[PDB]
Amino acid sequence: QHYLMPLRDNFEQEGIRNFLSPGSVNMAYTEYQTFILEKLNALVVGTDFEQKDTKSIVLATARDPELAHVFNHASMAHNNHFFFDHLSPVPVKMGDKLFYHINENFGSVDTLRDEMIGTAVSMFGPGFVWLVRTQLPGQPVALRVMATYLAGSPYPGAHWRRQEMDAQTSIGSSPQGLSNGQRFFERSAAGFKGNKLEPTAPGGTDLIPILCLNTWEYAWLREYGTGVGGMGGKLAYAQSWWNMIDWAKVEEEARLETRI
RNA sequence: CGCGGCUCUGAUUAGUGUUAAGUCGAAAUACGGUUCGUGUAGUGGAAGUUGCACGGGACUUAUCAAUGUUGAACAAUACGA
Ligand SMILES: [Mg+2]
Ligand SMILES: [Mg+2]
Ligand SMILES: [Mg+2]
Ligand SMILES: [Mg+2]
Ligand SMILES: [Mg+2]
Ligand SMILES: [Mg+2]
Ligand SMILES: [Mg+2]
Ligand SMILES: [Mg+2]
Repeated sequence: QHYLMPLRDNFEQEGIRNFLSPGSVNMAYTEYQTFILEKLNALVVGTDFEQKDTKSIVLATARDPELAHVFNHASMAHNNHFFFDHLSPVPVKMGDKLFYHINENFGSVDTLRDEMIGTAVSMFGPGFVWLVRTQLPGQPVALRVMATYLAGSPYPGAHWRRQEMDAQTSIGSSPQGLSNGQRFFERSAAGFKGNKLEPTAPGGTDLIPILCLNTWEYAWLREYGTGVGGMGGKLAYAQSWWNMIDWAKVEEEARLETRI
């Protein structure tokens, strides 16, 4: 069965300094990751996914419509742990290599800050904001910001559930609305018939998530309160998060090829 | 003296044993060229042969017109003689 694993630096015991109280991280990871794994176990208790890993269940249950409920619990457990696994007990100084690509791609580290934080609030819904690394066979490494919805995964092997654009406020009769609507059916029709829209490289090496931001309410509603009056809330939660990012590890997983 | 038993003999007559170098057929052993044998009743130079029922110690010697299957798609980081 799938069991809960400890956190990075005993966050469950002490928690982050000025980002999450030990009681909040307890309700956010222990009392929730355990709840998700209990449901995940019941769904794979007697199937081939019984001994498979979370990410393996994600890629294997991405397109199958009869396993969408299994994808949620598997993808949620993977995304949730991916969030806490990149937090540092003490602020870290951004490396030189990473500090270069961020400025070359987004213009400035402060610009990337507002883009991710701005996307978290602009999304108005529980999800995850990713910092993806895209590198086509001919093009160089390029960093962008991808925002997934409730349990969507950023990996290319699970593009079937790359839930990054709501349909209730993005598909309409307006000029931009019709464009989104066309792309909607173009994906559903292409995916259904098996055709691929964007050619990808083998092994899903195109997109490599490096950083994540969990915007679900169970992670900040208790600590930063609702947010009425401009104090705390989902806004301050995203701001304080930006200070505890493990830029040392973020740069590592990025694997920015040295060319300077 | 009679009857019975026993022994020997008897014109004439039957059977069987032995005997490589004769004669006439070819009945059996192979589907032995009419399946062979048992019983019973006939028949023919001889072995044979005929009827009727019976036995296998003769047919288990037996070896597909059911003609033999798209038994749940494809693609993925799954899969890799
Ligand atoms: Mg005499
Ligand atoms: Mg005869
Ligand atoms: Mg004869
Ligand atoms: Mg005969
Ligand atoms: Mg006879
Ligand atoms: Mg006659
Ligand atoms: Mg015979
Ligand atoms: Mg015989």
